[PDB]
Amino acid sequence: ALHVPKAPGFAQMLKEGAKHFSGLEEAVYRNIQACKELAQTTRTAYGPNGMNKMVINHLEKLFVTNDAATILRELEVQHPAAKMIVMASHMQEQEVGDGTNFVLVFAGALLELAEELLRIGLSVSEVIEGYEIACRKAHEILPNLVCCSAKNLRDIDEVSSLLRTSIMSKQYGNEVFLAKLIAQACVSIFPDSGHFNVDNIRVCKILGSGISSSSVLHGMVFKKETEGDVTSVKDAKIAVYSCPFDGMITETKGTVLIKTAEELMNFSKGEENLMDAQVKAIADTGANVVVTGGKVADMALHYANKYNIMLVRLNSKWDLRRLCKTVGATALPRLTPPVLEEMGHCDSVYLSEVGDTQVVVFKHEKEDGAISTIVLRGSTDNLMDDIERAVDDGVNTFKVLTRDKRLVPGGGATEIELAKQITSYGETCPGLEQYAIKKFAEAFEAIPRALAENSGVKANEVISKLYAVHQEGNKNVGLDIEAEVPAVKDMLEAGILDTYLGKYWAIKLATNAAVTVLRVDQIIMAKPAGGPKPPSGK
Amino acid sequence: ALHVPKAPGFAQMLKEGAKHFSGLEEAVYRNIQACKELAQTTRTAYGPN
Amino acid sequence: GHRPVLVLSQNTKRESGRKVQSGNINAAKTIADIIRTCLGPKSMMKMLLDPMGGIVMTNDGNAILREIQVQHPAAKSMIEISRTQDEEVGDGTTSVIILAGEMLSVAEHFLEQQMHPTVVISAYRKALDDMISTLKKISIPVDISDSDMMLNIINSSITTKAISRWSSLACNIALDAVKMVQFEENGRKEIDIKKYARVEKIPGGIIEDSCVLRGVMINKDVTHPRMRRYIKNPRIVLLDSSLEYKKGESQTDIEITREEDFTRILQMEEEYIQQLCEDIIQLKPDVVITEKGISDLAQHYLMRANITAIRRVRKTDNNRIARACGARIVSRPEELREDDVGTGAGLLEIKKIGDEYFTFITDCKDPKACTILLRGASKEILSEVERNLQDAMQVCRNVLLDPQLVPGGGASEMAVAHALTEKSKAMTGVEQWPYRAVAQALEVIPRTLIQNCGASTIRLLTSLRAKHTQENCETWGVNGETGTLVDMKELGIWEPLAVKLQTYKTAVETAVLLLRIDDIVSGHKK
Amino acid sequence: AAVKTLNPKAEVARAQAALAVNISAARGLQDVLRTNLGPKGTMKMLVSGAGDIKLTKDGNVLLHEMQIQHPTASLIAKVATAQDDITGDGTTSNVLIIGELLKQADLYISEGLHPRIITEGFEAAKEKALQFLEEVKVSREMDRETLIDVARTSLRTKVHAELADVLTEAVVDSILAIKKQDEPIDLFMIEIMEMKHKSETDTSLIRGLVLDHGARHPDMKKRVEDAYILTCNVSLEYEKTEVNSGFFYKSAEEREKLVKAERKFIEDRVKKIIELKRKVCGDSDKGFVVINQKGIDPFSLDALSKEGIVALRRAKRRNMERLTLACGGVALNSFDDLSPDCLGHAGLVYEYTLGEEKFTFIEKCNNPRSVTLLIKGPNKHTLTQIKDAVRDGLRAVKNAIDDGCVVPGAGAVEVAMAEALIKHKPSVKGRAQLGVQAFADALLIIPKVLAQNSGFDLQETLVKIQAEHSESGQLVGVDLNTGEPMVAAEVGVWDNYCVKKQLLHSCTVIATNILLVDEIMRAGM
Amino acid sequence: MAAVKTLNPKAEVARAQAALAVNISAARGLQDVLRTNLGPKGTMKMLVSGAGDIKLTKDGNVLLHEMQIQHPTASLIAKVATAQDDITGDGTTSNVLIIGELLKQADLYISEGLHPRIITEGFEAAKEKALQFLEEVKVSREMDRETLIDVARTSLRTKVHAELADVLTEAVVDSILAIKKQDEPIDLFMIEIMEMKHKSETDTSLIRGLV
Amino acid sequence: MMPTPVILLKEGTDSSQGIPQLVSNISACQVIAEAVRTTLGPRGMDKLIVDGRGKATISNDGATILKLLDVVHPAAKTLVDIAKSQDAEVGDGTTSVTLLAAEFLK
Ligand SMILES: Nc1ncnc2c1ncn2[C@@H]1O[C@H](COP(=O)(O)OP(=O)(O)O)[C@@H](O)[C@H]1O
Ligand SMILES: Nc1ncnc2c1ncn2[C@@H]1O[C@H](COP(=O)(O)OP(=O)(O)O)[C@@H](O)[C@H]1O
Ligand SMILES: Nc1ncnc2c1ncn2[C@@H]1O[C@H](COP(=O)(O)OP(=O)(O)O)[C@@H](O)[C@H]1O
Ligand SMILES: [Mg+2]
Ligand SMILES: [Mg+2]
Ligand SMILES: [Mg+2]
Ligand SMILES: [Mg+2]
Ligand SMILES: [Mg+2]
Repeated sequence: ALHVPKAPGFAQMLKEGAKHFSGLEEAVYRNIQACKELAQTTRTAYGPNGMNKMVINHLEKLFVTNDAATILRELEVQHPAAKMIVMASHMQEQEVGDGTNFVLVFAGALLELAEELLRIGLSVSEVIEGYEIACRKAHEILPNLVCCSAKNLRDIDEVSSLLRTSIMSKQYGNEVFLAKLIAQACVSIFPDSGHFNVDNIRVCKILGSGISSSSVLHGMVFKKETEGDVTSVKDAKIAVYSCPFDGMITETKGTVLIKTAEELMNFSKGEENLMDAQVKAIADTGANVVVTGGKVADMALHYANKYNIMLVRLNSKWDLRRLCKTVGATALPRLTPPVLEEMGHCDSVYLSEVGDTQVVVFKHEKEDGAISTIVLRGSTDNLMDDIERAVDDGVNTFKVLTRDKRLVPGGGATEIELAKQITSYGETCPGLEQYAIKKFAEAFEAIPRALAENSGVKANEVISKLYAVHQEGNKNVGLDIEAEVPAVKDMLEAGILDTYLGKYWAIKLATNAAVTVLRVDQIIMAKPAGGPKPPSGK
Repeated sequence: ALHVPKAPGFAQMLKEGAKHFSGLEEAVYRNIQACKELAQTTRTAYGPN
Repeated sequence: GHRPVLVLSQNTKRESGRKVQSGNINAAKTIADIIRTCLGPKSMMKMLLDPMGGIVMTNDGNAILREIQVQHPAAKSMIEISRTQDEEVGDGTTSVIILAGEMLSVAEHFLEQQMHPTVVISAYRKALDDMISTLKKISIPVDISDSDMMLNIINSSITTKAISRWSSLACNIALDAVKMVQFEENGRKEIDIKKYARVEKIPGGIIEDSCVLRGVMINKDVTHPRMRRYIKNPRIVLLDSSLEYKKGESQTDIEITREEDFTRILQMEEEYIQQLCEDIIQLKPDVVITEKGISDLAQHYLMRANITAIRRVRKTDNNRIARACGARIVSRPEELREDDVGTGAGLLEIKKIGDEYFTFITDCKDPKACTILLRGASKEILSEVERNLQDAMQVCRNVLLDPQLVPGGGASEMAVAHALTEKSKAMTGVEQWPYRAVAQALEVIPRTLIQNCGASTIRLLTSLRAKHTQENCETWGVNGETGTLVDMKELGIWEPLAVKLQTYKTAVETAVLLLRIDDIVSGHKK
Repeated sequence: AAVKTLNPKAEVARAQAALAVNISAARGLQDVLRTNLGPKGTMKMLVSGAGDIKLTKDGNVLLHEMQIQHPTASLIAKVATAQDDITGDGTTSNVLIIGELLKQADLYISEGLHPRIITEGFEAAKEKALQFLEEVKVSREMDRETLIDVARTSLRTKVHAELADVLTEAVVDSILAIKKQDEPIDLFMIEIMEMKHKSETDTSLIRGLVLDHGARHPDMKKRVEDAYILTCNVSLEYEKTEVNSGFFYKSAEEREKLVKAERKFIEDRVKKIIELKRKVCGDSDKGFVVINQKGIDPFSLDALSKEGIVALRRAKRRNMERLTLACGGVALNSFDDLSPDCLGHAGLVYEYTLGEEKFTFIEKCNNPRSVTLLIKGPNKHTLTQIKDAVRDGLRAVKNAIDDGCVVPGAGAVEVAMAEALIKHKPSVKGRAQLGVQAFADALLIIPKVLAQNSGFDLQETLVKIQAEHSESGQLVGVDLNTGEPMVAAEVGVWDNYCVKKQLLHSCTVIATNILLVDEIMRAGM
Repeated sequence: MAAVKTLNPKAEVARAQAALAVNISAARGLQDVLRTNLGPKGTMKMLVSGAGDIKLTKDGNVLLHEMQIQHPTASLIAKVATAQDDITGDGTTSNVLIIGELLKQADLYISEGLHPRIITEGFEAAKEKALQFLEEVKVSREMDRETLIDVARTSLRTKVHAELADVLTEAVVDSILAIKKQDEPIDLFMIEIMEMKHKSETDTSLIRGLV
Repeated sequence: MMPTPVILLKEGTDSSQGIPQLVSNISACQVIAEAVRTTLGPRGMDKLIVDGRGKATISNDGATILKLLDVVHPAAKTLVDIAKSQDAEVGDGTTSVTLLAAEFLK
């Protein structure tokens, strides 16, 4: 008469800290609520007017940004449904490069509308089927909304114009400058072969001079200094070694066995003579810059200084491989002199100081080479990291454009057109799936609504105007953020364009995430463990 | 697989300090043993000796 | 300060007198009551919870008793006698415990009635001698060549287990395994089933598919996929030494001052391996089985000669294979004689069961070791099946060594009790009362059978006792199913004389041991 | 109790308490696992202590990841594990039938009936049920269509309909590719690889191998058209002697000589490989690929790549056999004497780089007897679910091939077996007729739960199906879309004969053994 | 999980099939304890209070009151039995048994997905028909001394053993006949029950007067 | 707020959003500027910062003072970062930058 005992059966065999949720109210609605919370959390950082967020991770590292994927990564998300939506956003980032916030917002809107549909009486299976039909319809419609194609990627001006929209969502104030920088960096790369490698664009962060002082260098910059007297070469003939710049020793075990006085006297002299001979053999080939991947001996450094050889030491094997790619050399595994077909050439190598950091610059002069570097300047490390993220988004946009050259209007025009067409299609579809199709179409309004909310105008008037103009027949008209009142303008003339693959993959992933979250009916959570982290994640 | 749960029904509804002895061996034989122990306790004080 | 002064150490409790004897007898009685309900052909199983997390769902008395832990030392003595009975004869474990409990129960009466325990013990020893004589008197001989009779004996042995549903298959398996393990060398009869009759349990399948193999099956696979997994008439070579290059015992160092000595040393390693494999090949074998590693180069040199190799085989598995295929384990292949090559195996097939590879050396002719392949519902069911098969094999071995049989189903108990009572009728001393008391205490077995069947104990036992007062009625017992009196000559339930003899001896000696005891002292360290 | 008298810290349940505890645990397991049965089941979220998310529908997986500490649950879990390991399907039906058998038996035991009679009835009913199952099986030639139907019947229950439609073709094609005539099928010769970069419906079958590693030398070719495959298990890196030697010199020149000399052993084997490559293909048109189970040191990598040879190191142990069967070479443990006849052939070798990790494809083989399944998806949990689904599908197809027969699904066989048992009930003598009735009612759980999950009502749907079966005699199951009885054979819904047989055997044995238990003790402390 | 636990975190809620499972388990437990009470051949129970007071009983209501139980459903059943005992004075064990068996039988069909409301409608129709039948089957008869003796035997034999019941039958029947006035309601307050603790249990009797 | 049986973020997470957050950021920047306010000009004074080990650091340099202050306010750290940046690129004016930034915000 005083307590309610646990029900016989499963409710009594459950473990101590385990949790079990089942049915609509306990599981599906809670999942939808968690996903809605996450979407609302990241919503405010959407579009050009998105506001940056300061995030402190568990390691007290400070992140300031408005990239949705970064924010979700640095957030300690614990809800499994929100975790799945985060996985969808990360997959979008990995596959394409931009559109993570679109994935988050669309999935959240889809799940909220699914909750509404379930509440009015629809079943989960019907909602899922309707969403799948609508997603297929949207994927069919999307190619017809393409407004223009890239049509050229070796032209600096057009590439910068294409990348401006991508890197104007981030760093709204100064996007023309960053567009020009990234366009130069990408056009230097991307040779006659159609393959473009994102990893071939390097970013060096040097603090001090404000981001307007950033520049692109056709080469590589290393934040270190030389090791010998020589600090500058004008006609570099770099020879690259992966072995330490020292006399190679036996791998088994080395023991100098001395049995007479003469061997003891002559050992060091012979070692020094051999080292001098090796260095002289290297220098006689014409090489004047030697780059090694390991320790540098003192006698070897002495003889390198004697023959006027610039010594640079690179710890990272990744940096060694990148330098080999840039210059055009092959990493020799032994201290043998290089033959003329594997001695890299660079038009200028010198030691310079930028800000207060010593840097070794492998500088070309031709508008070519395998690797280009963008040296960022600024006043804060966090700000420079943000600029680096923007550069990453721009380079990913260029890579996507190389993969597919089609573009769709931005600023919410594409979303409104997709919503209108899907609603028109759903009006013709009988059966219970028409409600789900209409809700899927309506979920697309979450993009222009978020844009208008961030820009500070009334979202409802903007969406009404967008429907009015699109019904008039203008399919390229989106939200005008350069106004204090709700207004619209044509994106094609303005130049706000979004990549076709970006929208395609974003829609696909958001729909898949929403459907997968809906499909869950029961949840069995084990008791959380406070161990020293899973060994798989190190 | 390391604990025997209380059987559903009366076994669970019993209060914390209560004890329920049922059946022949668990009740009758225990009662008989207790009575035999009491008789053995008082046996030695029987008779003139 | 002035810490207390005392003779014995602290935490040294000592108790003595009548209450010690009562406590011992109650401990034995409680141990008996634990498994009283697990005796007979209608016994109910128990689900023991292993301390490590396992589950032992069993019916055998020794398993239940050994899975529990007690603090009273008399209970420890009873557990020990259960283990002794299990090891010595194989079964009868739950009967000896019940008998010991009943004997101590009837001794407690005399202990409370001013009888010195030495008198009770003398009476118990006389009674035990007379029981042994009577059992030897009423037994009947058996010819081990009669396969049907042996199968019937095994059936009566395992009819009280969980395998009674497949009794026919189980009896055939146990009899065949014991017969083919039976070995004799240098005039020494030997039936060693604990080493050379292995039981392997692989879950899944159906228990109707379990069978005894004319060979050995091990959970191994070929070292290299190019080797044959199917050889018709293999010649087997067994080794217990590595086919690699290992360090010597002495501390050896090499001092390389020349250019070619390093490569020469590596080439000598390779040459030594090649010479070893050549010595193996000289006997022209088909499969090579080793308890230690086989190097990759050794695998290559063996496969060049079309030889299958199994890498690491446990010692006991190797002994079983040697017995089965007539091989002889050798260490140095340079001394590999022809007689060491195992010919006699008729097939070596390496098939897949579930998601694992199993090696079969079945189809041997005249094998002296075998593996019993048990396939069933799960691990616990198969463990119980293995226990029942062990019981059956032990009974078969006991019958083969001692061909005497005595009636079961309580007939032996009633016959011995009646004979003991008749002999005591002539006794005139004071020892006759405990003599009788233990004689009729032997009657607990038919009473327990009747109670477990669910019939009426008192009238059935009285009628059985009256029946045994006649002349030719030594073979009258109860049905564990119908709960009626029946002649064991027509029921067919018989059990080995050795099992009953060991049961009675162990019970009486346990009673003797616990009756002698007084003044329990505890708490002291080593 | 006696045990508590001996061991004070002992947990014991006796007599009817034992049956109550066991049946309650079985009923709880059945209640949880009801919703898994059938294609219309509900997916479950499983979150581990570390937070790993695993969407699933499999009975065995769910049983493993339920947070349960019950003895009867442990026994049922072991039974399900054995069922899954041998046959590969039917664990959910296993748990359901065990629980319903226990419930039906308790329905009579509560009326004062001893469990032994019920178990005798169970045994007689199981014998009759096995006879009927032998009677009803459909011995059909296992052409492609029948295997596709079996694969559908499994995968549709495991995953989404469209993903199941893809997986059916993938699984059936793979099994047919690796299967030799009148020979047991080795499932180890099908490789299941994970790629996490595309949609789930992009899972396909590669008629070759996919390796989770690529060439470690940057200068190696990234795509070889006509390749000679060399599958080797020889170490191509410096290895110290086994006798603890060390070196001894007296000058720098001697040190250099000893440095150059100590590499000659591996250099000879690399030279053998290079000589073979030059011999087999004197032109640059063909290609040479070396796959090694042992490591390759950078010097050997450079020496090989300078000859245009692709080398992969530390391949999987089973990959040796897989490459031998697919490409068609010989796996060498030494280069003592190698000939062109020991070289496998592949019509295309190319490398796919996804994120940080690297993949190598070996396709366009002549007639690969070992193929690979490439699981693709956007999430880790999706990949795990697809892996479990394809495991179930491969087991189903393998069982269908191994048995010459196949059993109608949709619970039709359950209804027919129940009616046959009811008809056979008068033949059983004694009170075991009650056990026979309990067994038949327990068998009837599958159509009941199928109709329940599909949304219909158990009683009306079941009586409709039973009346239809009695009237016509055909094997009529449950139509999960309309609820009407349907001929399972006509619509191509097939079960596995071996799965049903193992179901009957295991369920009956475990129920019989559990019913006879009358005490649970925990006294090992 | 539940809405209540969202509003009140330390709240115990059992919803949907959990409520039925809890209630039916409690009813079956009470039924299992009280099965052995029914009939003259039932077994006796010795109830020991916290203070150590020994009470031997076979009455259903007394046993319900002195079982150490803390269950809500058991409390409802106990209240029903208390009302039954207060008004009629006999039939408490049958009350508990019938409630438990009704719930068990209803669950037998509810576990097959049947809604409880249909079961309740069937219960009401069956109760109406059963009441009609009971009206049909009752034996109207002027009750002289022997019929009353039979009724008193039927009760007291279930409560105590044979000879004690035989004494108590004559005692109670004669007392009722003494205090009863023709065509007037019976005031049971006029039969004083006094306790003495000196003779055997078979010495209890009736005093045509007062003590 | 509601208990939300399973919470979204990790338990104990702190979030501040809206105009109050920005105002607090401005105030924190003011506080950081005040700590180096009096060290500007020919009449500027010195500061003495004692670390946990007992060592004293007497300096007029703005960058040095800001570094020796173990600031942990995320918005206030930006002023220390720009002081370090000005020290690195120019070498002087480390006090002027913080005052100017705080005055813009104010
Ligand atoms: N000048 C602009 N006017 C209106 N909308 C814009 C403008 N620039 C960008 N957008 C819109 O902002 C969106 C980009 O938001 P963003 O923060 O980049 O999200 P994500 O990083 O997930 O792509 C694009 O859909 C684009 O249409
Ligand atoms: N069909 C039967 N009817 C009656 N008693 C039987 C029957 N079969 C065996 N027994 C008796 O049951 C006893 C065996 O029970 P069991 O559980 O094997 O005890 P133990 O474990 O001590 O061997 C034997 O003493 C035998 O006489
Ligand atoms: N399309 C269908 N229509 C009707 N019945 C089906 C269909 N697909 C499967 N079934 C039946 O439903 C059951 C599915 O069980 P399943 O979920 O596979 O459990 P398990 O995986 O443990 O075997 C099978 O017995 C099968 O006969
Ligand atoms: Mg973006
Ligand atoms: Mg036995
Ligand atoms: Mg299945
Ligand atoms: Mg009454
Ligand atoms: Mg100044």
